[PDB]
Amino acid sequence: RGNVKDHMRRMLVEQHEVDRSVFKAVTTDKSVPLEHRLQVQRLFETEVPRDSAANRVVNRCVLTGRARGVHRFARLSRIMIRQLAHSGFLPGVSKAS
RNA sequence: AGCUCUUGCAUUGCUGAAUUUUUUUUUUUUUUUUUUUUUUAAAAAAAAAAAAAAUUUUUUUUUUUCAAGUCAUCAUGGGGCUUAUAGAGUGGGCUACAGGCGUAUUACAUUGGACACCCACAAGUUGCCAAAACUGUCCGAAUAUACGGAUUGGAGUAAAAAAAAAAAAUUUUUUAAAAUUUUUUUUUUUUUUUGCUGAAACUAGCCUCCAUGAAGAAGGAAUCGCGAGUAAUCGUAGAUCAUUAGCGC
RNA sequence: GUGGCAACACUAUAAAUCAAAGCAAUUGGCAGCGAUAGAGAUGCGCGGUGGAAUAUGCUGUUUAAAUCGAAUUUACGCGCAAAAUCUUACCACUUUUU
Repeated sequence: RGNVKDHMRRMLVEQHEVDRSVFKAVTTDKSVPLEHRLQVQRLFETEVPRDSAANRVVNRCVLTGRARGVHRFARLSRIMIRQLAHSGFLPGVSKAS
């Protein structure tokens, strides 16, 4: 399915690098500025791409277009993990016990 | 070229079910004797005897049938679509709520609740951490109990540690007593504390603390599951995950 | 036609159709036919459900959409090992390219 559209979202997290967003987040998590955090947070999460915060990423699979049931254990999805596992074309993951 | 459009009765793949049990009876090594093939030699073959035994924390693994399920896993046959069955953007909805059903959890207490304890011993030191309980103490009036913890409002708050100087022998009762030899000033100072995480938590997260405290006093007909470290009970840690699993796995 | 008191007892062919009707040993499905083995297979126990509330899934109702499949056993803590936007395919609106 649409694995690449998420890669575009990941690229927007990094083209408009998260550092710029998080540094503005630093000044809104500081209570030292008495106010203007409302002004800083008023824009700067709206001029900043709303599709670049780190929650819109949904961590899809890479083999296929799986969007549900993924694994970071070996960057694959369950049915493929089983297919590669029985094939053994994977780093030594055997049937258990 | 693209479909998340159809067709699982066109399909590959993968799985469901119970067919719940069978997966040890079989070889190999050695000995003795002997014979089959090749211009100084190995295997081979045959009669008998003895031993080695059969993978993993103990389940996986081997299994027959349902046009069983899935075209939204991808794939792909056929058909359909291409100003829309194609892509974006913003916000919903995928979680709504007479009824009814399935699966779980929590109780309806005293074999218990609470609170403390030592903060009891684990799976789990490989390139330290619990709970039930044991010991102590409070509670047993149909109280709906100090059981239970559903719904609903409301609010997001305390400190503890100790250092240096000046002074020093002060605070509190009755009509006779009491606490300090540290009282009152300045400078200090840590460690926690901040509601959390996210851009945004009303619906619709979660946390903490108040308050309101529901049913429920063990459940018919009916029925399911399981005979040893098993049921039940008790935590624990892993996944996906910004956080959300309390009950799911 | 013969016998009888008869029920009828004989003797006795065909017309007409069909392409098999049959037979014996089996090999399988039945048992409302027995002997031997095995399963909490029961009657033997424990704990559940169904009673209450919450969670959670499904139908049904409505809504603009409540996206779509799973459908008796083996569907209903199922695809979802997680939906606040995104995931998301559904709707309202505004655009885009063939």
